This record gives sequence, structure tokens and C-alpha cells, in this order.
Amino acid sequence: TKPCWYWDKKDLAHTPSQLEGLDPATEARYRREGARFIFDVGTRLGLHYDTLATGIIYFHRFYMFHSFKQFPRYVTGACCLFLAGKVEETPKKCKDIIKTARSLLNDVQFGQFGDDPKEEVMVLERILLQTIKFDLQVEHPYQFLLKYAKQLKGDKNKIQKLVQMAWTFVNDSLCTTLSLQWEPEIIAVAVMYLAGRLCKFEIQEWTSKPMYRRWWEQFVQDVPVDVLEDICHQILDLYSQGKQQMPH
Amino acid sequence: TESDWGKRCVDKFDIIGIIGEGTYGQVYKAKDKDTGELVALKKVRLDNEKEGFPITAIREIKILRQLIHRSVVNMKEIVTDKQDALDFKKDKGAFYLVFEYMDHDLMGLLESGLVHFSEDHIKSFMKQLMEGLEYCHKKNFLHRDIKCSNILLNNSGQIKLADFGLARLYNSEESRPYTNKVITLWYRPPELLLGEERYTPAIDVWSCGCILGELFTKKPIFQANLELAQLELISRLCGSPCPAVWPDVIRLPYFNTMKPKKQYRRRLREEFSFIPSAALDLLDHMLTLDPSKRCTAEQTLQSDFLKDVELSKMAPPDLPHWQDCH
Amino acid sequence: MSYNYVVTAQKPTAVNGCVTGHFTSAEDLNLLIAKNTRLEIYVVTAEGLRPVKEVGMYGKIAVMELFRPKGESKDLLFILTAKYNACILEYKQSGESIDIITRAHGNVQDRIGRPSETGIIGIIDPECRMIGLRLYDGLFKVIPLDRDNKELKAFNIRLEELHVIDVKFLYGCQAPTICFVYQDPQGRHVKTYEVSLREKEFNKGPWKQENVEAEASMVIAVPEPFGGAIIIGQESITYHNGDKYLAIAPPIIKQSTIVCHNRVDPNGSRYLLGDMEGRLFMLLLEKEEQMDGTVTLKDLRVELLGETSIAECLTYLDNGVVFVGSRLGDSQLVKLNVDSNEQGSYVVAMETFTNLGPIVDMCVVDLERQGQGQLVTCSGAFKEGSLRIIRNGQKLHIRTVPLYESPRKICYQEVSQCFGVLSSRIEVQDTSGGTTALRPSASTQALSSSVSSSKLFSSSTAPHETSFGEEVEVHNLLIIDQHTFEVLHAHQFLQNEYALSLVSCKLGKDPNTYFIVGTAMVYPEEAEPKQGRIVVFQYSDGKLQTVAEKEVKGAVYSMVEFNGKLLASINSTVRLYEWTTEKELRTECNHYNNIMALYLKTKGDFILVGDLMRSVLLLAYKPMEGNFEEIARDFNPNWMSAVEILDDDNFLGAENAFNLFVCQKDSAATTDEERQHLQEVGLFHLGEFVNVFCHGSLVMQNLGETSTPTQGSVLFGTVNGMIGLVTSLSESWYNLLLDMQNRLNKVIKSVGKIEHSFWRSFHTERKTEPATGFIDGDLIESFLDISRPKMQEVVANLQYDDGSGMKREATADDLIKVVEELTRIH
Ligand SMILES: CC[C@H](CO)Nc1nc(NCc2ccc3ccccc3c2)c2ncn(C(C)C)c2n1
Repeated sequence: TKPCWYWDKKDLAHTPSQLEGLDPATEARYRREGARFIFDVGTRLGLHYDTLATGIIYFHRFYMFHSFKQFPRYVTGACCLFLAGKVEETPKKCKDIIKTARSLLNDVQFGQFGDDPKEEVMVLERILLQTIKFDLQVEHPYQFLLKYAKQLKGDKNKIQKLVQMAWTFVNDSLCTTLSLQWEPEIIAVAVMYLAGRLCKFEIQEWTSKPMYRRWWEQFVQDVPVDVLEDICHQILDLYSQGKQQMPH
Repeated sequence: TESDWGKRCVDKFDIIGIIGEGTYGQVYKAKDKDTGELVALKKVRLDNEKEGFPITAIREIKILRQLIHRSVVNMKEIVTDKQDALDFKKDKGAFYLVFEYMDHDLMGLLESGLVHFSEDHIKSFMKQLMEGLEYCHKKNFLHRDIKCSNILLNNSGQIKLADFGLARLYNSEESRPYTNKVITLWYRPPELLLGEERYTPAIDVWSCGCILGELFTKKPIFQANLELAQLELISRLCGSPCPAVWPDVIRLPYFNTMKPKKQYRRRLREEFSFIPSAALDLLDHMLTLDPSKRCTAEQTLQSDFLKDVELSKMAPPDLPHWQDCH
Repeated sequence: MSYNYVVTAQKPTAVNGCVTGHFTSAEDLNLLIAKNTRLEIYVVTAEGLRPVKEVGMYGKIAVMELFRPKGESKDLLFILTAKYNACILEYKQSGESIDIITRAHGNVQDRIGRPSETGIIGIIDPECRMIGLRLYDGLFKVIPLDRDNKELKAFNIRLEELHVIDVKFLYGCQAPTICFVYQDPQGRHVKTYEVSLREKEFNKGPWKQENVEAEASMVIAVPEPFGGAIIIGQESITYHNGDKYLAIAPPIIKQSTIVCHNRVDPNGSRYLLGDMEGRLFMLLLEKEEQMDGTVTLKDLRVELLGETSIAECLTYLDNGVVFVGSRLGDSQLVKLNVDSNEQGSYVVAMETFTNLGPIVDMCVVDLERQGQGQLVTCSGAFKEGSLRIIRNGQKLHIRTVPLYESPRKICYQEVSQCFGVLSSRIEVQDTSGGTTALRPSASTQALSSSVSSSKLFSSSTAPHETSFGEEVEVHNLLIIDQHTFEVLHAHQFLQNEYALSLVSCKLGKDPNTYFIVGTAMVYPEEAEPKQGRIVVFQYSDGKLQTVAEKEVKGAVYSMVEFNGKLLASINSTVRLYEWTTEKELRTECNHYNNIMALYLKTKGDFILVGDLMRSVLLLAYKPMEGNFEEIARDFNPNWMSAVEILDDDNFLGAENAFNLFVCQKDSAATTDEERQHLQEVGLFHLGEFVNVFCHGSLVMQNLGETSTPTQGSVLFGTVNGMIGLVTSLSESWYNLLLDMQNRLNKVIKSVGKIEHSFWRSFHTERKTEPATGFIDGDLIESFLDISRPKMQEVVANLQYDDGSGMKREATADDLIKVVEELTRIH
């Protein structure tokens, strides 16, 4: 019926990129750069946050089946965003994505697009569609962050602070392989959980079950804290590796 | 696995013939060589490459893999032409959307004049269509091209909706700009004739009501060539749009522009007096001018006409297959 | 685009309706006969009929009735066409000049309505106060006959009874009263309502509803003295008037359904009844006078008079002369005698009027080697079945060959100097367990005879029960001599086997010429036949030999010889068979994307397939591969009645809506999709049902110039006996004739003021399109009949094109020559 789109962390040691001699740090870097390229290009074009995320999810899934050494990442990214726009009904012309990609990329980086940028992108759409197995519908943590937050009642300002901080964590998680490890529902919980710790909030008080200390179980069944902590650790790792700090 | 779409080749289907001409490619009848199942193949050609894979096909793939109902057509898989070996750039082969084969389309049965619907036949037909539309509406999808051609009928009497190339999600919370010219003029709601641009799911209900009346007359109800003439025909039957019956008509772009010849009174019950009472009440509610007063798909299924219809008793249309020669 | 021309070679001959009245003068007795689109006016004499006038109407005549409103000296005529064109007509004569006046006219079509099963019914009040029309289920339309209603404006009254069988205005009622038989789930009932022009609704009628026979078919309005109505069924005749109810159920009428009725005595004492087997009855109203001075209906009696042609309409005229208006056989004048003849009959035929009847099939054959061609038709039905030999000589000369059974298909076999004809006759289950024929016929009067002994379906084990009295069809292949038309041989097919298709041809390397028949096993239980045969016969030395049989899983609706191979259509499948050196059929290739392959035509390696609902598909045989390929399909949906190939690119079809269309290959080969789309370039409303299309012409072409603007010749036969011809034009010639039509339509006065453009518009219950690609040759040929002032008015400002001269003005005398050349092809 439907394909399985989730791998174990341990499985990422065996992507085509890894097996062609790319080390884990380099592939992680390529994923961040490609995702952020997608994010930045589409933001300049005024695209909805779901459209950006969908392109990024296509991008991440693509490089579970292909190597970064044989598919230049910024061409793939542009193609993913191009298809994402049509899937999410926020369409853009391929020439406009190229125009924006050229504005944001230096001369070396835009070299990936070769002599005919539009052609390199349009040609890839065939491989992208076959790679993602024509499973175009994608759900993102954003809708669950809001669906679950709507069921919290209490101080308007503390919950809004929780949501925005969690929302930022969602945007930052698109640069990682969490999209490939955990369903979006879990991601939304993990970011609510992380924002709660950083804000010293006790979310259970805002739920309909204020004495149920594992507040998330009423939103996402069968999620151990271990999973939420692993997600939290990976998100904060991005901040620690960079110069950026938690939004708070 | 069954889910790894886009890889299996079209070699696996013996192509019987070309059933129809599509929007993004022609539609073919075929038989799976392995199972003997008759299937319908929609050819998607991305070789035009003006803007890549057609969005019309993307919508149908995206939505129909989500929708599972007896009255919604099933996309079984997507198959490809023999691909160029290790030359993805030169590969211009097309993709095929595999659908379940449907014996007939409503337009064909009606236009040939080869079918007669009794009240019981219409009950079974409308219940399946409106249940299917409700499934789509509960999932917040708008068909936007409901026409006799898109309704597909198997000889058993099972009805399935088909062409979702114009379908888009509807948000009640967030009103969104939509395309004004969506449905064929004959089945187009009055709100869209005046250019709503932010339309409700009630657009599909209007179209199904036009079909309901047609099943009792064997002739479409509102046949016009131009948008103004269409508003005139609707007005002659349903009454002219006016704040008395549609308070927000004054907000619509073309209300003052597209005035009908007169401010007509509603005669729907008079001209359709030959229709059974339960149906006439259903038609009167479905063909309501104001989309916020027009009934829903669910409300049609909780009507005296369709509520007690047992779907087990399929009741097929009366289609002659012999003595039609002479 | 394509350009084509259609002319009538023989006008419709079947009688659709007949009325008697005082239409031409208040003094004469007239008989108005309505053949499809044609009105014939006669005056009754002591010997027969004197013709006085004939007009054509731009519409099929559906209702034809004569009424005389107070203040008129003579009867007026109401005609309603099948496209709902209504009009009131008056006869006016000025010395030698006869013309028809349109007194009132309009179109009474409703935007919303369901056309009724029993068709359009039109009736007029005895006081001529209103015209009643039953056009749609659940509605009764009233045209009030006031002096001011020159546009025939009308209103609808809601009618609770949705399924009406028949309705007639009743005599002897205080106010306008309708009597109608209707059907609801509880059976059939007779009910009366009153019609109020002032209130524009029904009021309760004079007498109560009564349940009537389940197959109650016709309503008779009995004039005063009796009043009330008589209801004719399958088994019984009943009289209803208030409290009085009578019923006679004589066993003689149960045998055959009664379809027509006419009044003999104005007082209502005697009526004529006719049935489907051609019998003519007298229905007698036996009067009883009470001491009050009132006359009551005492009893009803039915008396068999004799036999006529299977009659659609009956008209008593005067004296003993009855006009038998027939649609399935020749019409007649017959005289009813008081004394029976020595055989027991009171009916003796006077005159016989040729009716080509339903033309089921036909072929063109040069019987005398004249380089001309003769048209041999399968005409008529049941006891009226016949073959008709038709040749040009200025009138058509027609020989009739009676068969007394229904002819189905005909094909000519020159090698054998004979015709092969498929026929069916009706037998009835009898007390022996077998069946008995109602009369001897061609298949039983053959010189030599044979019966299939095929064992193909003999395994049966499928039960089909028989009840005494039920009808069955018995199918035969007749071998008929081309000179004497003697039935030399008759081959009877299996029980319940229908013969559907017939060809005469040689196959493969076999030098023998065979008759090949495609059949279907027809059982009442089946929605669609699932068994059938292709049978190869050889006619040699006065005997028909079964050469080979091929079993198929369906009905062989159509067959045609294809380059030494046999092309046959079995249900959806289109199959090509080869004829082996072992004299057996072997399948080469099949095509399956069809709903039902009713019709097949070929040209070269190209095949045209006509589907029940999917219009026409152009297929090609690809010899390199040994299979078929779909060239293009007409994706517009049409119900086909016949098909024909005009040339390699243009294809002709006939729709069950009495419409004609031509499809062409798109010839804009930039995309595969465009090539596979056959585009309907020509649309035309013929007004006739085309059963058969045949290439050929009946004009004498040998040792002749035989030069005409027109190219090609397709003849076609129709249900109403009409024979027409379709021929091709150049773009230049089309434009000239089309521009001329538009000029002629402004000049020529139409009966009923019906717009010609409307009449020829492609019309189904769901669509109406303007005609395209077709020139109405019958309009063009009328230029020669309009007066000189009108001719010169037509040619004013008319220019020719693409000729030697780019623009060339036309004169009246120039066009007279052109049209006369066009009259030479028909
Ligand atoms: C989408 C446009 C088409 C044509 O109107 N619609 C369409 N028609 C289907 N079958 C009816 C049909 C129509 C035409 C025929 C012609 C010849 C022989 C058989 C024919 C059968 C069908 N089956 C399955 N699909 C899927 C694609 C949903 C279909 N889509």
C-alpha cells in the first residue's frame, strides 16, 4: 500500500554517500546546506512554510537512495522545491527558482547547475518522482504543534512563548535527519517538550489531565521519553556546534 | 513491494484501445498480463517540459492515494515507458496512472439515449455519488469538475467519481483565493458565475443537483454557451439572485454587472412537478442560490429520498444490450 | 472540413397517419395522408381518390387533426412536428392556384420535461375550444383555440398520473372532459378530468376511476347518443360511461393485438378495429331505447370482416371504401361488402399503393448488364415482407416479390445467378410441443429445403420452458433466382438461432464462391447472446451444402469480405479469419475495445466499426505484423444505426435520432492525440432512420457523359421507405450551393412557417446543433419550382468563387442549368 519512510540512526552509516567515501560529518554538512538552500530560496520567493518543509523532506529522502557525489545538492534542492510547489499548490516557475538560486549562490556553487540550469533541474524531476515513489503527501510537525497547543489552556503568554520556541525548533530540525527517523507527530511533541524544559514550564498543568505527568501520551501514544530526549539532544547539538544559542 | 511506484514498466499491460482523450494525456483500456485485470491507463507526458510534470496529474496522484471509498476511483499504481538505460537526461518516456476500468460513463449512457432510470435506480445512483462526495468533503477536498462525464458507472450499478484533476483542499478557518472558472458551465454554481473566487464545498453540491434533475429528464437543466445566458437560465428556474434570498450577493464581483432580464420568482417546484416529492425537495435544497443555505452532502444522505436506500440492493440502470440492433 | 450533398431519390412511402374531413371545401370529402415530412391531400370519389395537392413540411408530422371552429366554413388542420413545431393550416384555392395558409404557429417545447413513453398525443375538443397535448410525463398542455392566439401560446396543468397510455376528449359532456388510461404500480385505470380554461387547472370529472385490463391500449370517444368511451385491450373491449359498464372478451381478438380504430357510423353504432396480423374487425354498438326516450348501450359485438395489410391507420371514407394506411406493407383501398364471398370474407381489395416498407437491407446489382444498376431491397415485415427491384425509367419502376415473411439481409452471388436472403417467420407454440406457422411463406414454399443438423450447442442442459400460444422466430437462408425470383432453396437454422449477417464471397485460395451466414443463439433469459455460429454454405446444383461451421462466443452482428479473409464482429470483438486449405476458418487477429460491434465496413486495409453507443472507430489491418491498429475514434457519443466509408479520410454515420454525420481524420499530424481524434465535420438532420448504406447509383451511366459537380454515390434505405443519396462536393461548389440555400430560405415560404435552418439542425433530446457540411439537395432542387420573380430575387448579388473567374455573377437562367444537372444524379 504505502512506503516506509523511516530509518534507524544506525542505518545512516550506510547511505550511498557514506559508501562512496563521504564521511559522516560531510554528509551532515551537505544535508544542512541543501536544506537551508531550499529554505532560503523559497523564503525569498514568498513560499508557505509547508512548501519549504515538503521540498526539504523530498531532499532528505532523495539522498537515502543516491550519493551526493553523483547528484549535486543544490540542483536536487531546487528540483525538490520546484516539485514541492506543485504538490502543495504554491507553484513557481522553474526559471524563477533558478533566478533566486543564482542570487543566493556564489559562482562556484552555481557551477553545479552546469551550462543550462533550468534543464538540469527539470530533467531531475523524473528521478525525484521515482525516488520518492510518487508518495507526494507529507505531514509536518507544524500542524501537530498547533493541533496539540490548541488543547492547552492557561496563561496565554506562556503557551505562546512555548509555541514560538517550539516552532523555531521545528524549522531547525529540517536541517537534520530527524525527518527520516521519527514521524512528524513525535517531532512536534519533542519540540514542545524541549521548549518546556528551557522555559521551566510544566505542560501537564495546561492539559485536561493535569496530574498525568507524561502529558504527551494523550497526543502521541507509545512514545518513550528516550525518543523525545534523543530528538532534543540532536536539536540542541546543532546550536552547540554552531555559534547560535537557544532562542529563549 | 506494492508501494514502489514509478518503476514497473507498461510492458505489463496489453493495451486494448484508447477509451478517451484526457487533459494531460490520452486514456487507454488495458489488461494486466499477470492477473487479467482490465485497467485504465492515463498517459502523463512530461516531454512538453514547459513546466514539468503536470499539476493536474500531481493533484490526482496526491489526492487519490489518500481517498479510499467505494464511490471514489482507485489509482492502483504508476508505471513507465521503457526508460533509457543510464541516460536520465535523454529519457523522455511517459508515465501512466493505472486506474480500475469502468464499463461506462454517465454522459455516454445518457447521450446515446440507451438508459432509463426509475426512481429506485436514481436513489441507488445518487446515494453512492453523494456518499463519495461526503467522503471527499469530510476530508476537506473539493472536486470542482463534477460533470456527467466524470461520474463513472459499472454495469453492476456501482458509481465511482473519477477526474480529480482540479481538486484542492478547502479550509473553513483560512479563506483562500481560488480559480473562478472551475466547473463546466452547464454544472457551474451561480456563486462562481458571479466570480466568488473564495468558494465553498457547496459548489460540488450544485453540480450534483443539476445531475439529479437531469436523471429525471434525461436532459441537462441549464444548457448555455455563455456565462450570462447561464445565469439567465438558472434565474428563470431558481429565481434571480437578490439580497432577499442571498444576503451576501452584493459582495460578489459581478452581481451588479450580470443582471438577468427580470427579477424572476422561483418556479423550481412548478417546472419539476413531475418529479417525486422526496426528490423535488432534495432538488430544491441542492439548487439553492445562496451557498451558505445550500444543503451539504451529509444533509442529502439524511433526506427522505436517500436515507432509507439500502445500498446492498444495488439496482443497476436499465441498459439494453440486445434488440437495440433492430 | 468536409462538403457533402444529400438528395431524396424516393420520398417516404409508409403511412404515418390519415384523417377524413372537409378541408379543401366545406362541400368535398377529403382524405389527408401523412407520410414522414409529407402531407398528401385527396378528394373522395365513387371510384377512388382524386389527388389535389401535396406539400412538404420541415418536420416529421406527429399530430395531424382536422377541426372546424364556430365561424369557419370548412375544416382547419393542426399539425405538430416531432420537434414541437405547431401550426394551424388552411386550404385556399384561386382558380388554378392552390396554396396552403399558415393561420397560427409556434414552438411548444418546454425547457423542462420528460418525454413520454407512448409518445406525443394530440386531441381536440368536440366544441373546438382547445387543443390538448400530452408531450411530457406528469403534464397536460392546453392551447386554447381563441381567435387571438395566433402564436399558439399555451399553459401546462399539473397531472398527478405520470404514466398515461392514451387520452381523448370525450363527447357528450357539459364542459371539456378528458378520458385517459394510465398506469401506476396497482395496474391500469381509466379516469376522467374536466379542463377549465378560466381557472387553468383540472376539476373533478364526470365518472369515477375504474380499473381496466393490464394491457389497455386505446381510448375511443363514443359520440352521442351513447357518450362515454370504449377501451380496447389485448383480451377485452370495455365500455365505460358513469354507472354503466360493459365488457366483451371474444376469443378471436386475443390472438392478435389490436392497434388501430376508426369510426364508421357518425352516431357511433359501428367502429373498425385492426390487428397486427392484418385482420379487420367490425365493432358494433347494439342500441336499446328505454321508454324515457333515451338510448342506452345494450351490448357490444365483434365481427370478423376479413384481411387487409397490417395497418397503422384506418379511415372509413364513404360507402364501403376503407383506406388501409400501412407502415409495414402496401397501403390499400378496400371495399366492405354486405354479402360475404365464397371464402367467408367481406373485404375485397380495390387498389394497392406501393410502400417500400421498412428497408432492412439492400444491394445494388446490374441484373441486365446495362451498366446502370438495380436496387434490390429487403422491404416490409411479417405477412407484408417482400423484395423490391427498383430501377430508373420520369418515375421509378418497381417490381414486388412477395415473401409473406420478414426479410432481414440480402446479398448477390453472380456466379450462381441468384440472391441469398435471410428471413424470419413467426410460428406459435402448439399443442404438439412444437410450433405451427400462421401462414405459408417463402421459407416453406421453397423448391428444395434443408435444416441445420449442427451439434455445436446440442449439449444444452440449459432449460427453456415453452407455453402454448407464445411466438417464436424461425430463421432461414433463402436462395432466390435473379430472373424469376423463385425461391429455389430454403435452409432453416437451429431452434432459437437468429441469422444476423450474410456475405457472398471467395476466400483464400479456394475457387468456390460461398454464402456465409453469421448467427446468434437467442434465449429470452439472456441480456446479450453468448453463443453463435459462422456457417459456410455452398449453393451448387440446386442444393445448399454446409461446408464448414465455426463456433463463436457471441452474436455475429456483421461480416464483410476482407482481402480474401473473413472479417466478422462478435459482440465487442472484431475478428479477422483466414480460410485454410482444409476449408476451415482460422483466427488471425482480434480487436476488443468496443462496447458492441454492430456494423462493419472496409476499404483497402482500413476497417470502419460502428458501435452501439461509442459512434465510429477507424481500424487498420497491418499485414507486416498480422494484427489490427486503432487509427482514430469519434469520441463524441452517438447511437449508430448504419455506417459507410465515403473515401480514405471521410466517414459517414447515421444516428438513432434520425441524424447524419461525417467524421474525418484530423490530418494535422503534429501529435498522436490529434491523429487519433476523428472530428465530426458534417452534421445533418435527415428525418429518417437509415438502416442500410450502399455504394452505387441507379442512373443509366453506360455510353453517357455522366459528368456532374458531385463526386461519389452512396444510396441509403430507411424505415419509412425513403431512399436517399449522399455525394461529395468541392469547396467551391459547396459554398455556391450553401450561399444559395440561405438565399432560397428567405424567398421560399414554409408550411407552418418553420425555419429551414431549425429543421436540419442536428437534434437529440440532449443537443441541438446547426447543420454543417451538408447541402439540402431537396432545397436546391426546389429552385426549379419557384416562380420567375423569386428566381431572380434569389440570384441577386450572388458571386461564384475559385472558378476560372474569381468573382462571377449568377443569373436566373445560369442557376436553372446548374440545378438541372444536379437533378440528373437522383
Ligand atoms: C477520463 C476520460 C474518460 C472518457 O470519458 N473517462 C473514463 N472512462 C472510463 N470508462 C468508460 C468508457 C469511455 C469511453 C469508451 C470508449 C470505447 C470503449 C469503452 C469506453 C469506456 C474509465 N474507466 C476508468 N477510468 C479512469 C481513467 C478513471 C475511466 N475514465
